[PDB]
Amino acid sequence: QVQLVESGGGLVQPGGTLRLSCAASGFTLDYYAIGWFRQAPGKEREGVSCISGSGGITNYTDSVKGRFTISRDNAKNTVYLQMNSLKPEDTAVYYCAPVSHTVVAGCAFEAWTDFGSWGQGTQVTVSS
Amino acid sequence: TNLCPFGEVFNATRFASVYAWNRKRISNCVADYSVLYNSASFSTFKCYGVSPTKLNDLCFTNVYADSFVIRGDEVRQIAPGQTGKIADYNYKLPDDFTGCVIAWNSNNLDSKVGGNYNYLYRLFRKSNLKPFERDISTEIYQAGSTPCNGVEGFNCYFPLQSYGFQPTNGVGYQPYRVVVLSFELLHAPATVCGPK
Ligand SMILES: *[C@@H]1O[C@H](CO)[C@@H](O)[C@H](O)[C@H]1NC(C)=O
Repeated sequence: QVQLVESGGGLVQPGGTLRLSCAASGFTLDYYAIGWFRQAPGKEREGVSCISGSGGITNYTDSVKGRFTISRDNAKNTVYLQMNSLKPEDTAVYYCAPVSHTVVAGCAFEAWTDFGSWGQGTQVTVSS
Repeated sequence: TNLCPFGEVFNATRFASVYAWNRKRISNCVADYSVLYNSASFSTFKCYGVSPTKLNDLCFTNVYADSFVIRGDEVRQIAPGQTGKIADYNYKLPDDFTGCVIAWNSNNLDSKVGGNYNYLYRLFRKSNLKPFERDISTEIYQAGSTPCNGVEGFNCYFPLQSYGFQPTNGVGYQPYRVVVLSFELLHAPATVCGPK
């Protein structure tokens, strides 16, 4: 069952830091662009950050630019999301999924239309 | 007569990606190769079919100057007969190549702290390129027996990737600028001579 098992996460105060990671299960990562998504309470899953297959191009949504850094280690089949300066609004369940490359080998935020294999995701809570 | 515009090739502010490599024709001019060796920032300066130290004696019908950026450890693929994703899917020389390959480390220009985004290479193709063929397509590549129907997904790959050069890469991963000079000899008068 093709899947990207999320790890890391937990509870922090505002201004805190987390590093999420997600490891491919049932496939190997190298040629695939991967996105991180988050589902805040009662909301849709939204793309937050994506990285192309080579790691050479990254993209971030407005609300997390400058605070989050996505990266990958293809040899370990893992993608990472470093999260700094965390805010209450970052509270959500976070998931990885494959996204499409752009035609200049960058990455877009939408998961493959096909893709139904969201994981358990991992919980992030930012609170006082 | 007048002097070949090697400066425009070698000192261009921006270089092409290897999959979309640039070609400039050089003709009707004097090619003094002292310029090139004298500017000793070159870490590769090698020729095929001619001796490198004797370029200034030679005449050709036309010279072509192809140029692009690759990784330092891929410069070895820029040669007749070599294999690998650069020689096979991006830029291929003919087995009987006559010309020179020149390369120099461009970390100070082509790497970026955020990761250079524009330098790409092709990493999948249904067949090898022919010599001096150029493929700029971006079709989804069918790696399996399931047809892709133009959609990226499992075993249905995007065919280019970015190098993502960053200043801190180790030297084999740093960007190198490469100029390939082809020395063409047709049954015709010769328009590119050195100071014989
Ligand atoms: C490139 O620029 C330098 C500095 O202006 C110059 O000395 C050199 O000759 C130029 N290279 C060529 C091939 O003209």
